[PDB]
Amino acid sequence: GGSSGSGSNGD
Amino acid sequence: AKGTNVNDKVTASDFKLEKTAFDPNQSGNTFMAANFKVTGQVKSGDYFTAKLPDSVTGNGDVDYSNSNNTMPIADIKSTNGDVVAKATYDILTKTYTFVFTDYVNDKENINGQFSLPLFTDRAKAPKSGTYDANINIADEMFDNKITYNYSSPIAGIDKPNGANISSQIIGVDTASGQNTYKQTVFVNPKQRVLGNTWVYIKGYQDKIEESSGKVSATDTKLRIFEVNDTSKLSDSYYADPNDSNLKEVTGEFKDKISYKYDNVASINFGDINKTYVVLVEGHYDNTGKNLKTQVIQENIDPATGKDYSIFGWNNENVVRYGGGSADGDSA
Ligand SMILES: [Mg+2]
Ligand SMILES: [Mg+2]
Repeated sequence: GGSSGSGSNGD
Repeated sequence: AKGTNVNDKVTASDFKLEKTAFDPNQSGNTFMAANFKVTGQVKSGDYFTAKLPDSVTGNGDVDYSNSNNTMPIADIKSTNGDVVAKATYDILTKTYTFVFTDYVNDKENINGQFSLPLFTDRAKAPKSGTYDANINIADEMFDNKITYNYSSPIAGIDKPNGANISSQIIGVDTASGQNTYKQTVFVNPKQRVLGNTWVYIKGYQDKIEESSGKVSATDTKLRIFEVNDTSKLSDSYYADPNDSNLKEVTGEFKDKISYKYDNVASINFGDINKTYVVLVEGHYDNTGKNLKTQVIQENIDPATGKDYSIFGWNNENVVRYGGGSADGDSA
């Protein structure tokens, strides 16, 4: 403490 | 100089997914990790590949469309520092390409390992369930079963006329410098009878000073789609503008949108009956702080006049990282 994501930047 | 594909000279080993099931809507992801051995010798320019199936991606909610669908990947190095390979990832073809540096020229019998984050493919795995995820490395297939348990976008107050809205940031451009983001809003996923309905899109949650997002007539583009069959919307928040299930009604919301208040867009939906999808194309500043957003829906009862309800929905994304190392012999 609704939804959340995730990803990559590579660097 | 990217030269020869030496998949036939490299072999992968000890493949395991970090975990086989998660919730992409609660920042769930995983990792593919493996060793690899180069039977023989190679030189600067030789390369090998890894390939992702339909079910997964390698970039996740980070958008690389404004970057030629190519995402750079952390250099693969030796113990003593020097880079052994430069790695890249193609979003469209889901292809990891590792191309060797001159380091490998005067070396022999190269061994290595990598760990790369894997995310869902919201478009191609749009529903919660168990998908096939067979990853290819060096012309060798590794079978896995992946399972996405999405937190349902169908969320809201538990009255037959209660406000219900959800959203998700499914694209973020961190590479270009353009600083753009794509967010899908699900207005009324419960598709219950709502009266005098209003929708607010903020790019800051509670504190303006804490979210990089920017919402105004300049930095924000909105598209609105009347849904026909809510039964067919994605659990992943992916929304296809050209889906026949969606009917763009953007031309009906000319005098129903406001950017007057700071970092927020108002949408006067009014008396609605169906679910509506709102595609958001926005931007974030260069303050370097995180992108945090919030969508709020409020309404009355069409039959009563009283019975107010309001509902909020927060969004934010997390970054994962790839890793790799390798070595040969100094002779
Ligand atoms: Mg092989
Ligand atoms: Mg404003």
